[PDB]
Amino acid sequence: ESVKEFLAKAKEEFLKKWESPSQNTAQLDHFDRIKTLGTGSFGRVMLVKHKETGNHYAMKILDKQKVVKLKQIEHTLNEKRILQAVNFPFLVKLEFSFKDNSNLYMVMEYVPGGEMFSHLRRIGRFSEPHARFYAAQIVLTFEYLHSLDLIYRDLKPENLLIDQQGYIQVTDFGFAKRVKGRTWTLCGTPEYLAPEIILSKGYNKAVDWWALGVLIYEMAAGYPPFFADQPIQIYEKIVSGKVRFPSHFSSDLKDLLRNLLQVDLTKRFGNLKNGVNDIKNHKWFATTDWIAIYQRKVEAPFIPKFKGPGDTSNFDDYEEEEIRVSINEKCGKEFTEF
Ligand SMILES: N=C(N)c1ccc(O)cc1
Repeated sequence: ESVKEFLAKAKEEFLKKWESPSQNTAQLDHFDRIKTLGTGSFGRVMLVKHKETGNHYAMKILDKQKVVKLKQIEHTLNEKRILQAVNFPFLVKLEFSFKDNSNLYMVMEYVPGGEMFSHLRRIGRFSEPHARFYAAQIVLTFEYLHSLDLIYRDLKPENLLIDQQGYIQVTDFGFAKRVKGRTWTLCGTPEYLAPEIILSKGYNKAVDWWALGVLIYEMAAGYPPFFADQPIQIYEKIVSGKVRFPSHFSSDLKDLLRNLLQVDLTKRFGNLKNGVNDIKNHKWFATTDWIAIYQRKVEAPFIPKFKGPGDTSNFDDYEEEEIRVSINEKCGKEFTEF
């Protein structure tokens, strides 16, 4: 009943914001640009500083014309509408959003510890306790998102930032969607795609549980379970129903992963009648205090090294390009609801 009532309140609060989204809550010249933190085919993320408060933020800037060209309109509207409505300890907070003649802007909390990906690659692999600490946070986050009828669809180490307490903050809702039943879009990252996405089926939240299996494997091994030089070769491995485990994996870890990396979605943990409880009650999680994780009372495996809220040492270096705003409005109609 405790979990039922928690998730019922969570859904009520989400739906109120979902139905009446916030809009136009800052503007670009309220911020100073500090550094580019990441780049993609239609946008970038920039460390900015608010000129009046001095607070640092990560500002995601999407070029409207590129969003249209790369057929990402609905996805960008999903991302903003979802992010402004969610509230969970392991989800990055959206603080402002706005648009101008050229771009869409989402201003989010800045997490100076950087991406899990960097730390994983620096250390090689995480011990099982360390992987389990992060995995537990993802399990709770997916329990929350799925109870709101949301599918995340982009779980991977680059989208999980490590905060000042060593806890995860999930970023990048670009593929997240509110789904009743099935959805069909081909999206994600090749190594993390569930078989039913590769096979062009209508799929559901089970794809997030598959991706959790991939993430746990990668955290504990140092490399993902399905790897190859070309995506088609990765996809052949994903659909095959075969996975090999390093000998150092515990038996409990192997068993959990066989049930998350189950090619038959109707047999996959997280998608059975007992839902998330098949995962939470698995022996690999026997040492996990779920409430203590949620309350952020567990001491983390490591605290990232950084000097202060504006330090960018844990992020890498990108060419610094202009944020140009056209004199003329672009794509106004397509982005009316943003
Ligand atoms: N670097 C960050 N703190 C960050 C990155 C991406 C994002 O979508 C949100 C926040």
